[PDB]
Amino acid sequence: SSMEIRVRVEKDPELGFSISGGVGGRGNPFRPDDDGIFVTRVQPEGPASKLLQPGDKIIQANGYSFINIRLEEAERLLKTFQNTVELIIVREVS
Amino acid sequence: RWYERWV
Ligand code: NA
Repeated sequence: SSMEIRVRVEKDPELGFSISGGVGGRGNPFRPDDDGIFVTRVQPEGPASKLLQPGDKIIQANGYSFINIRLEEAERLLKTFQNTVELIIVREVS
Repeated sequence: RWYERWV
């Protein structure tokens, strides 16, 4: 059971969260057999606080699909975007 | 192990 969430994070100066995972990558601490990109830590007083949560799977960012993406490409895109970034994430619920 | 990258 899960929900899909569309959120806008205003870089100031970064998005304020970390990512793990990726195709051909080293995995993630949330869904071991999923090669997706996962929000891993969120900076507590940063632009993503109260918007994203650890474990959120990023499936789209500024219109780029993050399904089947390499970690390095996800990171470099997210760092290259300017100002407000629109994310679509998937959040699991117990 | 998995690793993380800040953005
Ligand atoms: Na801010």
